[PDB]
Amino acid sequence: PRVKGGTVTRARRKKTIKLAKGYFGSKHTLYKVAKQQVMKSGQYAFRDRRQRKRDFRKLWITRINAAARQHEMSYSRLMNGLKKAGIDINRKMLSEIAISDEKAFAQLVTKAKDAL
Amino acid sequence: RQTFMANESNIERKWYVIDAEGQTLGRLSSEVASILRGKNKVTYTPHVDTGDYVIVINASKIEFTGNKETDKVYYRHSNHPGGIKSITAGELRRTNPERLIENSIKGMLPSTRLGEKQGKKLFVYGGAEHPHAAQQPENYELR
Amino acid sequence: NRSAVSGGGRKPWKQKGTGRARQGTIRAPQWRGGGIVFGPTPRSYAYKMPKKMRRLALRSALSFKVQENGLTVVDAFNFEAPKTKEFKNVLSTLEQPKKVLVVTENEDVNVELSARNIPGVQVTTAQGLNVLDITNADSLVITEAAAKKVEEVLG
Amino acid sequence: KLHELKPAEGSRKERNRVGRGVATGNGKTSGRGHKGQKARSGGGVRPGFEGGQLPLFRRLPKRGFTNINRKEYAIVNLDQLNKFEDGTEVTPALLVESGVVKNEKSGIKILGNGSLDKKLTVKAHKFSASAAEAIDAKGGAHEV
RNA sequence: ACCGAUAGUGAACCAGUACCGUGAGGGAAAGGUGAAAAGCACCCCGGAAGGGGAGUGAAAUAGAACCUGAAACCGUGUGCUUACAAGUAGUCAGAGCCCGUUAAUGGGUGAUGGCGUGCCUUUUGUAGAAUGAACCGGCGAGUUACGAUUUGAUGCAAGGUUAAGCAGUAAAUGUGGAGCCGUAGCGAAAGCGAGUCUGAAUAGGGCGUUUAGUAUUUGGUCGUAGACCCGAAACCAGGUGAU
RNA sequence: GAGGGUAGCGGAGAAAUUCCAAUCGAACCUGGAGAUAGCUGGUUCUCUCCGAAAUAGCUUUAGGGCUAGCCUCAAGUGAUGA
RNA sequence: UAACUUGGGAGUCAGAACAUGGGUGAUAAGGUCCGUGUUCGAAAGGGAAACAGCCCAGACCACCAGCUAAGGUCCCAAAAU
RNA sequence: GACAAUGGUAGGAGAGCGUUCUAAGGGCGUUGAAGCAUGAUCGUAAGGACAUGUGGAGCGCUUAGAAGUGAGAAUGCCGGUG
Repeated sequence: PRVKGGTVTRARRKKTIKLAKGYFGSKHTLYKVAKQQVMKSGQYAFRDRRQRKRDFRKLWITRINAAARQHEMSYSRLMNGLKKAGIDINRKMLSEIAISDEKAFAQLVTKAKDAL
Repeated sequence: RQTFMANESNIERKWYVIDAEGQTLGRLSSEVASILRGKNKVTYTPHVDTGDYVIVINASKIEFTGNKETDKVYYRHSNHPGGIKSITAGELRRTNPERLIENSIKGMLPSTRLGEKQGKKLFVYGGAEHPHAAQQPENYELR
Repeated sequence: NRSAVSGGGRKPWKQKGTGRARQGTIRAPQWRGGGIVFGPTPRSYAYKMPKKMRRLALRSALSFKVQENGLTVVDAFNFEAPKTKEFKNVLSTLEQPKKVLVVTENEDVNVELSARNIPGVQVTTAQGLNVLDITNADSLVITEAAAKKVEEVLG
Repeated sequence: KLHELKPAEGSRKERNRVGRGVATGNGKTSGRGHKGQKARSGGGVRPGFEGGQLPLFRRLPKRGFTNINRKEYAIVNLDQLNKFEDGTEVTPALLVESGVVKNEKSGIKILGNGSLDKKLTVKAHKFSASAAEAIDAKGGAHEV
């Protein structure tokens, strides 16, 4: 029996064009150009997903350092003091309390200095 | 996902004034640049401008170190064949004390769209009097 | 194939001198209207199996038929004229399903002329029992003489 | 039933098709390699050898000849004769019928491998030295 | 358990026709209204083609360039955004503005920040300024026959098994025991035989004493046939040409 | 100018490898024929486990082969491996 | 925690840089030929501005969680003016 | 439950998706099949459903069998359009 093509090639190419909605120029129209951009998009997302965690950790440290400078002490000196007392509070919770309750963060700063 | 972000509707900007009497050119510029970028604020946002305005008085009477009076040269090109110009740091300080301070500070800021705007909040004056009295500038003590 | 299609002896153009793909014939597979490479070819699909294994393939089918209570024995068919209605009635009396296979000791002309227009009804002889027919049929009706002949001739 | 057919387990396997994409494992080169004589359509070298150094069957000499008048005998051992009951006659006309000799090439030869433990009479074309005494040890006789 | 208009004969249509060549010779593209022509009487714009009504028809965007009607490509209107900016055009984070779904920790757009030099082939090594593709659609490459070996399944078992032919529906089944493999090897051979050859001498040594195979079939590989596909410069034979 | 002759293993050449239908170190058409190509190019669906080599010998051999080394699957022996 | 034997199927025979012992060259070459290791080939991630072979380290998938290696803590740019 | 493993070119092994036809069984369809367009849906992948528009007559589902069975590259062939 002769197996002729039809309704299989077209249904598979239109899925790639749908995934490329919103691209510039021919990158959302032509299958060959749009197919290459989808592979690049998938590779970028895998890399950016793991890189996203480093960027947000560096943002918390920057905000913690700025808030600590107002108490005449540094970031590298503050974090050493907390671990002596065993505070065990990460950067994410340290940053949120340093902008919501500025009085609450002052209590932690005093405790770190007491432990030297 | 509970990280706070700052936008144009909840940002307060202030004005500060700094005097450049007897300060090293690069050491004064290093601390000033961190104020324009808002790095000293706790609500710092890398994609939003959160800095403060800076006024620098006494552009002249700024001190160098070593032999930088005649051994520090600034070059530039006019995009023409063979056209290159130069000037020393000592000559630039007394012919144009304002441009000397601006270039050193502006070279410490990122060269992006937001960085090109954060450098527009710096004001440099050769004398000791500034015309921005309608604002509320406060004296700033260097760290 | 390439040689069977009519025409395509010359070369369409010279090997080099112009900017075009090199071609030898107009009937090559990549062309439109050229020969087909590795298509279907006339052959046969039949094959054989050892004789001892064919006997087991029929006894197993008969045993599977008899386990499910699908084998009934009747007397001779003394039909005098070919009548489809009479065969329909005798099937209804025996309470047989829509698919049924009936065997005869020899070729019964009167039985074969009837029952050959009723859907789901087929007739075979005692000697010519098939493997497909036994599996396909829903019920089996056999005469005692044909049953004895099957028991004797078949192992 | 014709609508539930199950072949014997472990008796059917799907074939392998090459040149059908890279995820299969045999996509581009179809298991051939890169840029060789064996990577072209038309085969490689002869099963023996092609070119190169001298083949093995060329550096060795021929040995022997063959005999036109060669005779081959169908061999029947003593243990194979235990089927026949004791005190009976055995003939090449009977060994073939009984299923012991399928093809009588030039004759029947009795070889003494095993144990007889019988009292039968057998005639054949040739006998071995060992099979001669074993037949006559417990009684009986052999005729050529 | 053959094709269904790029397929099947080159030719489903008045095809060896158009057309190309002095000649021998080469050689296409083109199928479809509707059940029924019932193929738009009549009115309006022109010189006409065409269009808007009315009417026939279940349907006229089924109106004869007529069944459905994808993509490339070309035009109209709209929600968000853009004229200080250095871009493999995306991805992650993200205010502002406009909507409301197969109702789910929803959709469209995008002021700004971080990271980021296409795909395939061939190479020690390619963003490479090494090759290939203008774009979209269709077609386009490990197959079959006969033998060998190996693995799995199944029937019988010191036995296993048919070939041609005859009967039977071109039918899967009976008959057909010529034939083939195995049950015993060694030696160039005569020949001997669980033992044979070499040898003066089982003295030693080599190869045997496993002494369970055989018929069919799925899969892997090889051989003979063009043997995964496309591509020569050339050779031979028979003819056509001094417009 | 008109009517004619010489045909490819051949013709014609005041001789240049010049001409024989825009092509000639051997014309054009059809067949052997799907010639041969150790050479370039191409070879179409998706997942899971394991995972090299660019070395020695020989070669009318050097960008090609064969045997050995190194990889994978199945069945076996059982401390023989570092 | 692997080695050995018998069977089915392959690919490979153009290698490169770095450290070390040599020949050759000129105690020249990103030169060429040998011995001994690592990496690339067939390896993404971090550092060396960018930079296959150098240093650290071997990605089953998801998280806006913690401690470390090579290299670093004035601003670009996270961390000691 | 407890532990251990899961980067990969040439290449070896295994389990699977989808298309066309056939046998048997069982279904859908003018109260609307295939095909075509859209959608914010489902599975680890190739892929599978549902609703709405057009369309006007055929088509799926389960177990088996067979193969002209899967396209982005060959200065590929044919048609259309920049």
